[PDB]
Amino acid sequence: SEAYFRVESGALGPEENFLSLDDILMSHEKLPVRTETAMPRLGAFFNAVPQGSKLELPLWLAKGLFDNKRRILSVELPKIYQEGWRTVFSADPNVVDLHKMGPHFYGFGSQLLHFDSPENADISQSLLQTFIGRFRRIMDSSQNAYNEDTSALVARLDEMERGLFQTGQKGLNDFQCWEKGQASQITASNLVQN
Amino acid sequence: NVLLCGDPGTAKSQFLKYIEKVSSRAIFTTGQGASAVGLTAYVQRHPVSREWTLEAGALVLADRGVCLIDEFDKMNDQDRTSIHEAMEQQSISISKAGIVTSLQARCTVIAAANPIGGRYDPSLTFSEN
Amino acid sequence: ADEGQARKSQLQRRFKEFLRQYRVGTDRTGFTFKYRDELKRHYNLGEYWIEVEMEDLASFDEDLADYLYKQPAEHLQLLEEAAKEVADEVTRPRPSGEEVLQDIQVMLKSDASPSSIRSLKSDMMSHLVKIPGIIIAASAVRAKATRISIQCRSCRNTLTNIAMRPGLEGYALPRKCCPLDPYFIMPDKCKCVDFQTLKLQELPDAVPHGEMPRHMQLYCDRYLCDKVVPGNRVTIMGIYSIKKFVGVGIRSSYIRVLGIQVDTGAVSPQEEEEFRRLAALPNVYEVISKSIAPSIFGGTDMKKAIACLLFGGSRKRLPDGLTRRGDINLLMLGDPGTAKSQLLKFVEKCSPIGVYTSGKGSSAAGLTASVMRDPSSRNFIMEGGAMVLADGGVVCIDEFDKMREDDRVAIHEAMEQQTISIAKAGITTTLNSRCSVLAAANSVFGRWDETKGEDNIDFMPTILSRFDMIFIVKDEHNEERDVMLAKHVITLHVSALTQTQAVEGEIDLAKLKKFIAYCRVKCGPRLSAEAAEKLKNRYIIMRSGARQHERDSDRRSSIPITVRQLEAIVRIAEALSKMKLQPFATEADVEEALRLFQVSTLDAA
Amino acid sequence: MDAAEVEFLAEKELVTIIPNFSLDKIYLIGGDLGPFNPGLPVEVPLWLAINLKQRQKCRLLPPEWMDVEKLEKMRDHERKEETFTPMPSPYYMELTKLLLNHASDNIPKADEIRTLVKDMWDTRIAKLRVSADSFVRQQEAHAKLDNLTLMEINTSGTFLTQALNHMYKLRTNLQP
Amino acid sequence: VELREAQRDYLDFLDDEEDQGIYQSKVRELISDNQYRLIVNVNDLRRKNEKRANRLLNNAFEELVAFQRALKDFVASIDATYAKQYEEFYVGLEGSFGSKHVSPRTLTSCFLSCVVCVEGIVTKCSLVRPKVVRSVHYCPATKKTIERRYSDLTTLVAFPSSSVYPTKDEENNPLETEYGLSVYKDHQTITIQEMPEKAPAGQLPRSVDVILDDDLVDKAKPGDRVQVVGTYRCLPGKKGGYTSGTFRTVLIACNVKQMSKDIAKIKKFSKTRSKDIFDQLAKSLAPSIHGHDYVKKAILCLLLGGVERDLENGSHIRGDINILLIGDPSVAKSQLLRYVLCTAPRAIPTTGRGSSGVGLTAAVTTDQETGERRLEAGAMVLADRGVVCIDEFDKMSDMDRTAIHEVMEQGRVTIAKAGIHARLNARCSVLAAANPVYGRYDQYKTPMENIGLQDSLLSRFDLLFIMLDQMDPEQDREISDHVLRMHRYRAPGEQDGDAMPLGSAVDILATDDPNLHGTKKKKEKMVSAAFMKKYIHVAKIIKPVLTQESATYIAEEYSRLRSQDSMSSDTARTSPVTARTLETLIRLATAHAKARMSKTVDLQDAEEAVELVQYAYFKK
Amino acid sequence: MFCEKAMELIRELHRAPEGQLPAFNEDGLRQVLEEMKALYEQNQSDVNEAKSGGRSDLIPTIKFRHCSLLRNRRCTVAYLYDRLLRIRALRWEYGSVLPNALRFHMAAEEMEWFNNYKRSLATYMRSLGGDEGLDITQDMKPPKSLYIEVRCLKDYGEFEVDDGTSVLLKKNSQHFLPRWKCEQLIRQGVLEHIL
Ligand SMILES: Nc1ncnc2c1ncn2[C@@H]1O[C@H](COP(=O)(O)OP(=O)(O)NP(=O)(O)O)[C@@H](O)[C@H]1O
Ligand SMILES: Nc1ncnc2c1ncn2[C@@H]1O[C@H](COP(=O)(O)OP(=O)(O)NP(=O)(O)O)[C@@H](O)[C@H]1O
Ligand SMILES: Nc1ncnc2c1ncn2[C@@H]1O[C@H](COP(=O)(O)OP(=O)(O)NP(=O)(O)O)[C@@H](O)[C@H]1O
Ligand SMILES: [Mg+2]
Ligand SMILES: [Mg+2]
Ligand SMILES: [Mg+2]
Ligand SMILES: [Zn+2]
Repeated sequence: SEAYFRVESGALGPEENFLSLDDILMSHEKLPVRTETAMPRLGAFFNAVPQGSKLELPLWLAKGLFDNKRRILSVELPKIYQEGWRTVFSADPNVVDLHKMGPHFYGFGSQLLHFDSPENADISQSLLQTFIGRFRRIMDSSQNAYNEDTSALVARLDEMERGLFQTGQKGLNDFQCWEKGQASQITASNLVQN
Repeated sequence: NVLLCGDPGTAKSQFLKYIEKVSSRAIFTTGQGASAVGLTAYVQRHPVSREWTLEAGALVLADRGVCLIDEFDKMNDQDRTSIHEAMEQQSISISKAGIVTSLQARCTVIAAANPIGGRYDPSLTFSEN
Repeated sequence: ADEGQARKSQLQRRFKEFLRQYRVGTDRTGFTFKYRDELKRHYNLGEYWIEVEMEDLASFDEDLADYLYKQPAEHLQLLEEAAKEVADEVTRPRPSGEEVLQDIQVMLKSDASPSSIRSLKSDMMSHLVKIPGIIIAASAVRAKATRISIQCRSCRNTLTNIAMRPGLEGYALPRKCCPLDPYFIMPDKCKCVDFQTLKLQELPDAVPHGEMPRHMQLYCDRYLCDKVVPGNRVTIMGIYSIKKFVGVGIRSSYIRVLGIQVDTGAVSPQEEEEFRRLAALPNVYEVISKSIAPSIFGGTDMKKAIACLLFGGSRKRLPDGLTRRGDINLLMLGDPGTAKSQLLKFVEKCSPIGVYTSGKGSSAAGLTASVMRDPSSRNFIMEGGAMVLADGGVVCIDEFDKMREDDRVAIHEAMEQQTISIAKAGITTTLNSRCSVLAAANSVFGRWDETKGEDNIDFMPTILSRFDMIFIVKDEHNEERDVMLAKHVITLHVSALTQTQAVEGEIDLAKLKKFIAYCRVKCGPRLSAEAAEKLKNRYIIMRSGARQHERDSDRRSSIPITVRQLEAIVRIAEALSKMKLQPFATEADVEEALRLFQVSTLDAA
Repeated sequence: MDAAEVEFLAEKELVTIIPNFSLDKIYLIGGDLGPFNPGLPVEVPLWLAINLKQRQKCRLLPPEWMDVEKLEKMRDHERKEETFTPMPSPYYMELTKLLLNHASDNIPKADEIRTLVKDMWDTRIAKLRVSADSFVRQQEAHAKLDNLTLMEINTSGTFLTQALNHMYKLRTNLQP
Repeated sequence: VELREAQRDYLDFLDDEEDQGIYQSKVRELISDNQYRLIVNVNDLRRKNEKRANRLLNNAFEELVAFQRALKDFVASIDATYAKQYEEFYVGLEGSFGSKHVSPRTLTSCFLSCVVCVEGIVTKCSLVRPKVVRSVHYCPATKKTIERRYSDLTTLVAFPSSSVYPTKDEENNPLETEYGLSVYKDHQTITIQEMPEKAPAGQLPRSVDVILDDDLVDKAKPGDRVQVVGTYRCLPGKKGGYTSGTFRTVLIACNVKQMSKDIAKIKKFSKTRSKDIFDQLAKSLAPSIHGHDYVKKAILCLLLGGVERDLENGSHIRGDINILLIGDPSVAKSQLLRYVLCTAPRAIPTTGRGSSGVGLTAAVTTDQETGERRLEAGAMVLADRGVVCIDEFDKMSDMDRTAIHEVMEQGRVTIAKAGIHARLNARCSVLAAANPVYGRYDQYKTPMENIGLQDSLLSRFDLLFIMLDQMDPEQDREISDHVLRMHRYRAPGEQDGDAMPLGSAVDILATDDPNLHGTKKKKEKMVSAAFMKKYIHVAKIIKPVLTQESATYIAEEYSRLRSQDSMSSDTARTSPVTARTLETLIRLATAHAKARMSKTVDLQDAEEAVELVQYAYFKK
Repeated sequence: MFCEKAMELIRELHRAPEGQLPAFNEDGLRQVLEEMKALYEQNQSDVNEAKSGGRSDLIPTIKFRHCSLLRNRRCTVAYLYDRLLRIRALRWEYGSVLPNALRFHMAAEEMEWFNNYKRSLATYMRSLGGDEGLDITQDMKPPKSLYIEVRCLKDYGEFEVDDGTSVLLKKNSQHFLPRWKCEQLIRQGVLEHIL
């Protein structure tokens, strides 16, 4: 029915959604870079920022400054997307804590491909295989954790996987309410709290 | 709880002995003969196991009887202050040698004492002597 | 015998049909197959256990419930096998890597009134028993074989998948294949489960007068391992039985546990909604303060301090690895007969983890930790004192002034650093003591004597600095307060018969306990920037006042004012915010923290 | 789509009732019904059947497939097969819930019928779980689910479709 | 019968000559180094054969004997004679093991027969003893030699052989043992304990027994934080004709890594780029603690240390620096100790009331592998070539400080207990913290009465600092600002309203995956903690030497300090200046030279060292 | 970094997934607009300096401030639009006249948008048929019964059932009425559907 629905996240696509709060928060996360030419007047922030300076700045700003000729700055991957952590994911995707390793792991990784790194293919394959490995546990936990504390199950999941978990939980709760007949009652909305 | 204060030769100890005889589960102790640890509870190496074990003191052995403390003024302070928890909260809480537990001490304490200098002087209040 | 196998198969089929057919609900609303769905969801989650209620089994088939009560050792095996096959037909087909079926542990519980340890006479042997108690010791998890394979040592023939009896009883190896003892047990080709022995002390309410508390050995199996820790209060459902490896025909007894019920952390969503509503309503602080020790007239600021202690601040690990304690330490010096001991006895009951100790009844080793020789192994082992037993909770040290100085010295590391560093008997470790110390004490001269001033306190400055808040709760005589207090006391004594009814504008003790646990695990606040600025300025003014008072007296004050007091105000404000589940402490939260600390600082003027 | 809406579609299925009232043919927009003669069977949509049973105006008759022998055969066939088997009705779970919750008195051996329908439901949801896992593991582009019912698809399909959208975008993010 | 397929898989994996040559190169390195276990990365095994990697981690014993036989075949193909020179070639596994990364607490019974990587702290070790694997015997009556292999439940094949040797009858003739032709392997048992901070709430740390064989026996001592990769197994404790189901469990280790022990060119460039890098390091020492600059410099000197001299006459001059902090409540003494415990390699915590003279030095304990009693090292012996932090030092018993006296004075401790009479090495720097008598420092009493310790003990400390809770308003302003800033801080990898989680295991690879200034602030370019750890680890080794100018200035200023004591106030002098103070001056100058990585103690080092001594001796 | 004040608007809305409407962050909106004004003034000064003086090194920082400005715009527009989504859900979940405790959270322009949306929605609903349109806001759940039993939660005024017939909605009184007449009051919480 006509319930409130957030603007959906478009982080996994070629470009993120403009009005998505999730995409905005995802792109806020910082990204290491190396500056290719000195920038005047910005020494107050990191008077000129000298050439060759290492910086960590937001992903939206890195994408804004980044032109494919690599004229202003060079963009480097975060550690969690480099080969060692990709190997960690290859070991067993179920045990890594993607909530602590950036809450928007898949969205940040997908937008990290925009900079045309030589290991873009490796990053993409790592993201795909991580999702494939974690899918079954997400599915079973979401669809079988009925009416209990879901904190331990949902703790290690990134925000995309948390959305999938809530979708599965919503389906489970809907079917259980149907089977026990509670779905037939007409009830006041959540706004009765006011 | 009762406290019998007064001068010598007034049958206070005799009253305590009578209460010992009439009442079941009664015990009697005196002054320096008592100790803090013996009054409340004591931790010992068990004789055959040699592991630490908690054991009942006076106020735990009289857990639903009367503990009689004669010549109460003449105890040591460390011995005398040990009965505070037993006298009001009616438990004896022990945290020793790995034992952390509280025993029941639902005991009525009846005590006898002399004032300062032995003889009670009516010129002073009870708290003053 | 075929007749015996027929009996076992029939009983297994009856248990199977119980698990297949049992329902709860009504036709007016709907039905859910309780144990079918529990089996399916637990197996899909990888839990491989269920919890069959004896009352439900009795309602479905009373004969099965009676058989399981009288002869649980025989029939629980059949019930577990029935649950295994029901899980198979309920869950299959299963994806790749889940083809092999797993064994199911059928725990069970009951609504019946429990028995007691001293009620366990000889006639209760091999029956189901339900007793309460307190766990005082807990073994490390060890592996017990459920099925073994034995290979002949000489000719290398093998006997495989020999079923081991459950519990602490063992199995006799055959003496025929070769030597008199032909066999060894193959360490690879055997299947083992976790097991854990516990010691269950009799409840202090249940000890008869003058007796020491008895204790009973427990055997926990598979998923019952680590379901309970020392200090917890439980109801244990199990099988009273002999161990089966002074006097001759004697056998030691123990309870094979098959159901654990914590009598009082996984909250239900309904309880979480209640806790969120409690955090959301505007007067939750006053509601909590009224809920703390409702039988105690007055002392509202001290109750508020106890609320801040119960909820506690937020632990913080800084970039250099140094950790700041979130726990709040609260001392209550003052006059006798002023409900200090009763407030401690309430906090012990109310805190999610709570340990009550008498200062005079304590020792340095018993408070922090003890090193003792293990009798069965000759090694020196560690034993948790009160501050380790209360880790993640509150220590209530009553009559705190009666401790010897060397024993009060022992808790200095645990009060501030929240660790107990030990170097004794060749074992060297750093235990955790993340706990709050709530202390009660009387004045040096019994009552607080205002003419003598700082001489009323014998505690050192070093230990006084470690207390976040220090109350000098003086008993001030006043006829109006005395009349109202006496009326309250007499009505309280009259109210010992009126069904223990609840009160408006108050949280039940159990609900308050669970709410404290929820807020503790969930919310860690911080200070807002302007609030921190306010606290900074007020700290400078306070320190200047303390310095000038000390200069005017030409004597150092007993109670100091230090950076610990600043951080104490910080964590008090964080506790106030954590009551409301707010990520930040506002200027009003810092104002209430300053007000409470000002009450505790007028008490140091 | 909600389970109540799947029940709403399931309520269109035709069932037979024995009225205890007299009423001539009524011309409904979805199709005329009746005449309703006392004591004689008449076929009506399930919503009207449940409404009349609630109002004590008829006795419901079970469908031909609500039979313990037939349901046991269907259950054993479902457990024996790997693919979803053809079900007796396209809304069998909802039919079972409505008819047994409202007319257990009329329908004999309703406990056995309910338990067998639950067995079939558990088996087929397990098959759907296996199908979803195989889909994601093998990175299939499409699946074939011929004999699934609408309630079975609705129970797990929102999660599965969202997960497959995420998987598709993850495996296609190297398009240039 | 089926393991030839697994052996073929492992031999195919090892023969890396076709594609990358990694593991043929590693086997070649093994041959050249004369070693007999190959270190294999299961990540590479995953990349080449995921199926075999999963089988290896879940079916460990059969897969490992297959892998070892494949390794023996491969090393025979590379070098046959070297393959004959060893009984069998082992394989130790490193890399990422997925869910098998466990602690001693989480290592439950479901992990049996699996490869598991256990992280923890070593509590004890048994003595190394040989273990027979194959004994060779000779028959003089027959001029013939025979052999017998031996196995027990610990071995991978796990059959229990008879313990005794063939003795008086083979061919009904007497045999005798050829010990030289027989082969024995080293055997050791250690106990790995859970990390104490990671236990849940009131639970004490749990532990698991570990068995080391052959070349692994040296690689762990008590106090080490290690990661042990091995196979988890139960040992049936049969009585003979009967057993209880209760079996003890052990971890047969195949690899051990020291996870806390452990490029220099960038350090040697940074010491040139930075100006007086000692000051920057000292300021960046404990960022959370404001002020106490000279104390931080002294702690950095303690961390770096002097150089221990051996004289031609055989006497030695102790190189460690000992620091005693005395001060009021709440002046960060305990926090400075905690920072040193976190930053330094092999820093042992200790507190005055919670320790004993026995536990500080050594205790007689029964080794349950045999029943014989041996010395188990105490705190200061564990701290050898390290630091020991003693909080509440004024609360120790005198009999307990008798132990500390020898350790500080001579760098040893003498023990005479059980069957052993020995001088144990206890060469450690002591960083002690104490409160003055009466809790708070009294300005109206002499320092020797505020300080309750005996003058004999105080002579053993290089530097003694008195630090006071002086309630100056400006100092209070800056301190409170820093404290509230620290309490306001939250980590970037944490949500805006999180309470920090209680400890749980979070290490999921045998080697660290993410492989110099702080970025937030402008003032003075604070150094990061990791770089400081690495720099101190490098700079401790430099070993600089005195110069004529620095020696002359140290001697002149020491003479000034001594002559200044003639008219200095006896009522307020912190400690009497003596030759011990001169030793302190030399050690501090050497430590400053180590900080600069200079290789020559210069006049700058002498100036800073004697400034520090002047402050410590004649300033509050 | 510049953007953090804009991120507080975003974090405010993201911290309430349930769809309830927080108070309008007027001060935060003023601050981010002031920041954009300052950024634009600096950018204009720098860009005209660079172009007039022929100085080329300014162009990276020009792009820096330009991207920062576009970021500020994206954040505030997303904030306003998500607030519009939350407001739009109120017409369907509760009804037309919002309670004053919630109406106090809305901006005046938000009430303007909401009134325009209500007028547009009512116009669309009227235009669906020849006379009286179709009230698609009703029939939110599938219908089960023609009549329902309802219980009055709020002490409330007279409620017309049909013309001269009406029912007094006094608290705890219980009526049996048509579902389509009672649906709006149940959704508003005046009535409780039972059974
Ligand atoms: N009123 C009395 N009637 C009978 N005997 C009495 C009375 N007063 C004292 N006595 C006797 O006095 C003797 C001493 O009694 P005792 O109980 O020891 O006195 P007390 O109060 O304890 N004096 P003291 O021990 O010095 O404090 C006993 O033989 C009593 O019987
Ligand atoms: N304000 C109060 N309201 C209710 N009961 C009170 C109050 N003050 C004292 N009491 C009662 O007085 C008795 C003694 O209380 P208690 O808890 O021992 O206070 P206390 O100050 O700790 N005593 P002490 O150990 O000598 O300092 C108990 O029965 C209390 O309930
Ligand atoms: N200069 C400071 N900067 C930051 N925090 C400080 C400072 N001085 C004290 N503190 C804080 O004060 C608290 C107590 O520190 P602590 O190290 O125990 O003091 P201490 O000198 O050891 N006093 P004590 O343990 O009573 O002898 C800690 O939380 C410190 O972080
Ligand atoms: Mg007498
Ligand atoms: Mg008390
Ligand atoms: Mg300290
Ligand atoms: Zn045999």
